[PDB]
Amino acid sequence: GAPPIMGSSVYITVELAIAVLAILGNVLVCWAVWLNSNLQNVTNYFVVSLAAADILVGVLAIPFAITISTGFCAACHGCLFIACFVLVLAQSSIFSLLAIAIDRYIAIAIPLRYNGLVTGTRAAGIIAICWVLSFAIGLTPMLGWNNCGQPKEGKAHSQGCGEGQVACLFEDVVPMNYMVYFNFFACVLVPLLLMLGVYLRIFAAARRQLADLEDNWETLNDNLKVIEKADNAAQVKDALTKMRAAALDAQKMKDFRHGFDILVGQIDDALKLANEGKVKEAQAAAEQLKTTRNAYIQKYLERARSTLQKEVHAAKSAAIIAGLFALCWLPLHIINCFTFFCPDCSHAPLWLMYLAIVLAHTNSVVNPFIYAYRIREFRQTFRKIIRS
Ligand SMILES: CC(C)CCC[C@@H](C)[C@H]1CC[C@H]2[C@H]3CC=C4C[C@@H](O)CC[C@]4(C)[C@@H]3CC[C@]12C
Ligand SMILES: CC(C)CCC[C@@H](C)[C@H]1CC[C@H]2[C@H]3CC=C4C[C@@H](O)CC[C@]4(C)[C@@H]3CC[C@]12C
Ligand SMILES: CC(C)CCC[C@@H](C)[C@H]1CC[C@H]2[C@H]3CC=C4C[C@@H](O)CC[C@]4(C)[C@@H]3CC[C@]12C
Ligand SMILES: CCCCCCCC/C=C\CCCCCCCC(=O)OC[C@H](O)CO
Ligand SMILES: Nc1nc(NCCc2ccc(O)cc2)nc2nc(-c3ccco3)nn12
Ligand SMILES: CCCCCCCC/C=C\CCCCCCCC(=O)O
Repeated sequence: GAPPIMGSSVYITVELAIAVLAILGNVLVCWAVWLNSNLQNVTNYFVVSLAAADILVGVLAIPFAITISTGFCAACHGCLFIACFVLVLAQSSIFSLLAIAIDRYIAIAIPLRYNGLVTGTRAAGIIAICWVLSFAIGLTPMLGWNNCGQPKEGKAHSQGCGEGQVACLFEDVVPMNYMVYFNFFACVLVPLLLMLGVYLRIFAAARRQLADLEDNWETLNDNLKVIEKADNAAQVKDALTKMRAAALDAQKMKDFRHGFDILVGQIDDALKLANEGKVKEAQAAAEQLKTTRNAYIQKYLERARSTLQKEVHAAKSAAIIAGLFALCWLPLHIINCFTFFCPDCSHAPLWLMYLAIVLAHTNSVVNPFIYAYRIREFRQTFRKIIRS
């Protein structure tokens, strides 16, 4: 058996390295948003929220994990706080990730009402409640759901703890049914599945909105090819009725209104020419639609096409952040599941326990890199602060 202090030394060095990167990179996220006003949205108030959580992982959670791994003698309720504080920070990140997903869904499904419905004053309100809730979930073991009442007193005496003290070790004070049923299943896993669903609806609503754009546009010009080589007033009449409905449907800030104001006007009067039975001037009236089409309506579907793609790009960046949360945190939850559901199994070896803790702590480093690679406003603000 190698002295504990050398394996301890690798663990502690890596933990400290992670803390440094967690705080540095996430202090940059908070500085970017404070300085650049283009980055001050409700969306970014939640990203500043989870950057705060990531900062306090480095400043508090990682120092707590280093000390909890020594088994130091302590009063059991003080042990519980050292052991559970990181669950607060994890819960807070789950709420922040959930909020940005709902925000991005509101943005895409009802852009009309978005600015009305979502506002930075209520956002700050939601954020406070989410932190209060996060303390409640994460420190529930302190309200009595703990093993403090049945200490492992042989281990306390070996360490020579004083009276009332335990050897402070995570799996000794925190019950595993808390961790698996309450923490993992109810508070982590259910919210993640909800996120999954929100992101599915977002990409679905963006895909069918693009389809509706391209449908209205191919509806516009096939009708025109129909008027083109028609027979009589009655089918030009139909080919322009299908156009105008498609115009008003596609309509749902001043040069855009003109382009449709002309288009429907041009359709409208070709309609009355058709009704009065004049066929080929009703034709002739319907092909400088072709002109308004090239000068106006196709810049509309193009920049409309351009904006939905940005929103999908923004929603995929957010999805990556949530996926990496799940990746980095599930292994540890899965191990707890084995510990709890299979008492016939050998406990996961100590080196794997600490690999899993280290990997969950690593999640606090990755988000700043995801912003810098994926959102240009963040990337250029990072560059501007660094050079200066
Ligand atoms: C705002 C920030 C800077 C303050 C951080 C406060 C932390 C460091 C404080 C708050 C509560 C503290 C202790 C709570 C009670 C106990 C039990 C005792 O037997 C050992 C010390 C121990 C385990 C704690 C040590 C650290 C402690 C956790
Ligand atoms: C990418 C993420 C989500 C998947 C992670 C899968 C990891 C966490 C899985 C893969 C294999 C798993 C277990 C395989 C079997 C053993 C031996 C058993 O006595 C304790 C649990 C233990 C030690 C494993 C626990 C964790 C485990 C390592
Ligand atoms: C990954 C996301 C989508 C869902 C999480 C699935 C988890 C809850 C699933 C995946 C693998 C599962 C089990 C794998 C095999 C074993 C050994 C058995 O003796 C007790 C159940 C136990 C320990 C697992 C229980 C939980 C289990 C870990
Ligand atoms: C805002 C920035 C401020 C930064 C804040 C720094 C965070 C504190 C660091 C580590 C806390 C862990 C300290 C707990 C260690 C206690 C050890 C102990 O209690 O020794 C007792 C002995 O074993 C017999 O009682
Ligand atoms: N099971 C567990 N253990 C620890 N530390 C104890 C690692 C260990 C496990 C057994 C042992 O004999 C000595 C040390 N931290 C832990 N953190 C979590 C956790 C936090 C959030 C989700 O799971 N689980 N967890
Ligand atoms: C930005 C400020 C961050 C503050 C970090 C403080 C650094 C503390 C580093 C590790 C603390 C480990 C304490 C060891 C536990 C006591 C040992 C024992 O009781 O046996």
